[PDB]
Amino acid sequence: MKPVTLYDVAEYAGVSYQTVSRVVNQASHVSAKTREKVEAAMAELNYIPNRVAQQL
Repeated sequence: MKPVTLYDVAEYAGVSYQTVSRVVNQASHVSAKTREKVEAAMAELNYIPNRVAQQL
């Protein structure tokens, strides 16, 4: 599926899931501040930047 259910990142970063999956692929253009919060959360939750459902 992926290293961790991204709702976990979303929730720890305190932000609606809509942001996180968008952030992940950089939503072509997204606001920096959003990224900074997710970015912090990411490392902390043993997660790795661009882990979309592509392995299985």
